[PDB]
Amino acid sequence: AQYEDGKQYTTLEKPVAGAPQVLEFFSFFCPHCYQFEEVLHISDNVKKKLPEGVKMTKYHVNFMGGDLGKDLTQAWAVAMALGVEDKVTVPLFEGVQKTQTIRSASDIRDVFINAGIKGEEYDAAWNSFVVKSLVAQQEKAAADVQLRGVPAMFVNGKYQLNPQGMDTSNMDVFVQQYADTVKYLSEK
Repeated sequence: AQYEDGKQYTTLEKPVAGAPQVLEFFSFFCPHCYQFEEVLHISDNVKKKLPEGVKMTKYHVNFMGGDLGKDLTQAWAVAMALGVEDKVTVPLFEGVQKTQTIRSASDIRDVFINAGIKGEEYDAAWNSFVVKSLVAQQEKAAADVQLRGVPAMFVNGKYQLNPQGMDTSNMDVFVQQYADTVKYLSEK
């Protein structure tokens, strides 16, 4: 066929019930994730090819960058609670990988302050039980698929995108292939 298991995607041995429709995992320490966000705009090109009624979920993971990796997963929970993902994603990526000015929880916090989120508002979110459960959800979703690498995308709890098996001569072509694959899995 044109789309085949083990080619553009793989199938989970252990499917996950009740999972978000489109589930994306990343790390601010993850170099292809940086590309995925800054250069390829994957999430966004996928989103536009998704139909009506499809929600898109993105989660951070702990297994990169040790102690700071976990701080980053909590900070992403803050970003999700306050609805400011689109204001911190880029400075967080560049702070970790480009300028390397993010070295502590305080530095993460600085990124949010510079983006216009208020100190009081950030620290209250940071310490809130709503953020604790949001951290819990991020870990639970990754655990459910026994996640070992990022970037990773899963569709309806049962398919996992396999970008290795797509052409990378052309960056634009890679992205369309990726999003068209998400759409195909979507309709399955």
